[PDB]
Amino acid sequence: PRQIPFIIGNEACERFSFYGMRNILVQFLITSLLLQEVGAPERDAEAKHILHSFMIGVFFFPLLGGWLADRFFGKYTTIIWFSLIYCAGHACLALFEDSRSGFFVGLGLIAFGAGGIKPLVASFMVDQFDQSNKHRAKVVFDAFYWIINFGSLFASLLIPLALKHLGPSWAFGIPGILMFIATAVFWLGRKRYVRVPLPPKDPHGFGAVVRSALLAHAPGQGRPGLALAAISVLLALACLGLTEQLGLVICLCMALVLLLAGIGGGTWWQLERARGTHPDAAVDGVRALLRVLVIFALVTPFFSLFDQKASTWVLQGREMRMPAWFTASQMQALNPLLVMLLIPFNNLVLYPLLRRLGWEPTSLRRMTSGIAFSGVAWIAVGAIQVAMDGGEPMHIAWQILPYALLTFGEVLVSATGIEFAYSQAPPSMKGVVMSFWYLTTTVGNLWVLLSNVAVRNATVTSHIADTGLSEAAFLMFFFAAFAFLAALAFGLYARRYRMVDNYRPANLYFQ
Ligand SMILES: CCCCCCC/C=C/CCCCCC(=O)OC[C@@H](O)CO
Ligand SMILES: CCCCCCC/C=C/CCCCCC(=O)OC[C@@H](O)CO
Ligand SMILES: CCCCCCC/C=C/CCCCCC(=O)OC[C@@H](O)CO
Ligand SMILES: CCCCCCC/C=C/CCCCCC(=O)OC[C@@H](O)CO
Ligand SMILES: CCCCCCC/C=C/CCCCCC(=O)OC[C@@H](O)CO
Ligand SMILES: CCCCCCC/C=C/CCCCCC(=O)OC[C@@H](O)CO
Ligand SMILES: CCCCCCC/C=C\CCCCCC(=O)OC[C@@H](O)CO
Ligand SMILES: CCCCCCC/C=C\CCCCCC(=O)OC[C@@H](O)CO
Ligand SMILES: CCCCCCC/C=C\CCCCCC(=O)OC[C@@H](O)CO
Ligand SMILES: CCCCCCC/C=C\CCCCCC(=O)OC[C@@H](O)CO
Ligand SMILES: CCCCCCC/C=C\CCCCCC(=O)OC[C@@H](O)CO
Ligand SMILES: CCCCCCC/C=C\CCCCCC(=O)OC[C@@H](O)CO
Ligand SMILES: CCCCCCC/C=C\CCCCCC(=O)OC[C@@H](O)CO
Ligand SMILES: CCCCCCC/C=C\CCCCCC(=O)OC[C@@H](O)CO
Ligand SMILES: CCCCCCC/C=C\CCCCCC(=O)OC[C@@H](O)CO
Repeated sequence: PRQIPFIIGNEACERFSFYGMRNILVQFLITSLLLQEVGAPERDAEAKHILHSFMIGVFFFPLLGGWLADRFFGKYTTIIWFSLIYCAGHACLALFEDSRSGFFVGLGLIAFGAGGIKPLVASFMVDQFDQSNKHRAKVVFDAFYWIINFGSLFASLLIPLALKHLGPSWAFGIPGILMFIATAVFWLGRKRYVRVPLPPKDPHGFGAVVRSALLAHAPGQGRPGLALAAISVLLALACLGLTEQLGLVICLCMALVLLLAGIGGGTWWQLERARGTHPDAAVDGVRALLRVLVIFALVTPFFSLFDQKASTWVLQGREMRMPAWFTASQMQALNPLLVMLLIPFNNLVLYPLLRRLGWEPTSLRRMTSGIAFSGVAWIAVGAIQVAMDGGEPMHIAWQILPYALLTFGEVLVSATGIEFAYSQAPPSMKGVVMSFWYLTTTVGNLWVLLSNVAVRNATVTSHIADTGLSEAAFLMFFFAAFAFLAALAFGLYARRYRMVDNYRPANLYFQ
């Protein structure tokens, strides 16, 4: 279709721009006048707080983007308006580089813009193909895989060099211009796009079945699931009262986790009461979605460990030996390079080997192994830190070891997770699966924010100061242990999981 190049152009510029600004954020922040803390470990925590709060927004706002597009404006209009807000955020990073208030408004606008378009770009692309040629979108999804990885790789190698040698106006200015170009290119194909109707309200969709499950009465029982859901709404509201000691972003996230557990768990309790009102394939479909929500919840520590390569690992990298021309942030280029090497290594070498050897590399085995390997990566990061803390000069090339381990974990759990959930949930409920997957990253980033608060406590600080390890080394070993515990909890849940496939072919678009 003649409109597809405008979509490819917009996707390439926006992805390069996103990774470009995100992957220099902590290195820019740590030497800036934008941090209010004065002590070195307090400033590390503050820079992590900003990055991980930004990641929270990026992966939470798809909820708003999808809702506005599906219920009111369609995908084209929603993409355009979120992309312009996105541009305004990039312009704020320019207009307010030396202003804490303006630069944070800029990050807020970028998070909102990037988050809002995220569940829309891929869906709008598929809409461009006629209903009998939907399978041909696979070729474009394959191009998105290469575009995301090459864009992330180049952004990680180039933008930190612009920061180091040219300064912040150039380093944030380049992604800003690319986002303007991404928005302009999307707009240039406007007269050629297919603009499909708003999705019809499904009387047997996820929301309707949850509504019927919670509200339906049963003789001589009552409604304890609705009660649990009501109590979770009250506990979520109580969180807004902890803004003083935890900050608004943590409070809003803890409230989100409470609402997911209470309403989800409450729906699980009374889901059988929907069986009459709904066609069974709808009720079973919601049961399958709730089992997926548990699998996704258990994967959140992987994202706690994964998203810290742009914060905690950069901060470590800065203290390591390197040539004058190199900068710590450039190490982030190893992740997309390793994804591009390891996706075909696992697909063409490792999985076929394992299959021939008798150990079937099932989707749940890959996921358990994936969380465990992210834990192993953090044992390596911590061991590197312990060598650094003991006065040993460590070359930054030592970070290749945890990058390899972590990216191996990513290919095993992150690339598998979404494909696994799609295979188990009804294909008509794919949007719900995706919303829960985005929230998996939001929740993993919350665990990082919570760890920052926990270490700032004078009692925890004294326990750390007595442990012998630095705050960074303690936190690294803590995250490794957290991933190992998560791998164990995931594996025990996976053991009792019954695979019930939908038998509908689907996907290299996981990042
Ligand atoms: C349900 C969760 C929604 C969260 C929305 C988050 C919106 C994104 C914001 C990115 C900018 C982060 C600025 C935070 C910040 O610097 O806080 C001040 C902090 O340094 C004090 O410790
Ligand atoms: C390591 C952190 C794990 C907790 C993450 C919290 C995110 C929220 C998750 C929703 C709660 C689980 C849903 C409960 C539910 O429906 O269970 C059904 C389950 O028993 C099916 O086997
Ligand atoms: C510096 C290049 C980074 C990107 C690496 C991409 C690796 C993907 C290769 C495609 C699948 C293997 C096809 C068979 C083949 O010719 O393998 C040789 C070589 O590509 C193996 O890395
Ligand atoms: C199946 C994959 C297994 C991978 C095993 C490796 C996992 C990590 C182990 C910790 C070693 C981290 C490297 C740090 C190190 O060697 O520092 C000591 C020394 O070199 C300091 O001069
Ligand atoms: C996708 C490409 C990523 C490129 C960066 C990651 C590879 C590691 C680089 C370490 C910093 C540059 C040092 C170059 C150099 O002289 O290397 C020799 C060094 O390995 C000896 O220890
Ligand atoms: C040419 C093939 C390279 C394959 C690399 C990917 C597999 C992972 C390897 C682990 C590398 C460990 C780090 C080695 C390192 O930095 O040594 C320390 C040395 O640079 C000190 O000068
Ligand atoms: C590089 C040279 C080309 C310059 C292109 C200039 C236009 C740039 C960006 C798009 C502006 C969008 C303005 C808002 C708009 O059209 O909204 C329509 C919306 O309300 C309904 O779909
Ligand atoms: C000291 C500077 C603080 C900077 C704070 C940054 C805030 C920036 C952007 C957020 C824009 C408001 C979006 C809120 C909104 O309408 O969300 C509705 C949504 O929660 C419904 O799901
Ligand atoms: C593993 C290969 C990945 C692709 C590499 C793409 C290269 C793009 C950007 C980074 C270039 C950095 C080169 C800087 C450099 O070597 O400077 C040395 C300096 O002393 C001048 O001689
Ligand atoms: C897509 C962006 C294109 C425009 C920007 C291209 C420039 C990229 C990176 C900066 C290169 C370093 C410039 C030379 C320089 O000052 O070297 C540092 C040092 O040798 C002197 O202080
Ligand atoms: C589209 C990709 C290629 C990008 C090429 C470079 C043009 C992009 C952005 C322009 C940024 C200009 C920043 C001007 C500025 O404030 O300079 C002040 C000072 O830093 C001068 O060195
Ligand atoms: C619907 C989303 C709206 C956007 C929300 C954006 C929130 C942005 C910034 C909040 C900054 C909180 C500052 C307070 C804080 O965290 O203080 C540190 C605390 O540990 C007390 O020492
Ligand atoms: C279409 C995109 C714009 C085309 C421009 C691509 C620019 C590619 C690479 C940037 C040059 C990196 C070289 C950095 C370098 O060696 O700096 C000097 C050195 O002494 C300090 O790093
Ligand atoms: C510091 C906490 C350590 C906790 C132990 C971590 C062990 C590492 C990875 C988890 C492996 C999977 C757990 C066992 C499991 O579920 O096995 C089921 C399997 O036998 C079915 O074939
Ligand atoms: C600390 C070293 C970590 C190394 C990687 C972790 C160990 C490797 C594989 C464990 C996979 C357990 C998966 C459990 C699972 O899905 O069981 C379901 C199965 O029993 C259904 O028949």
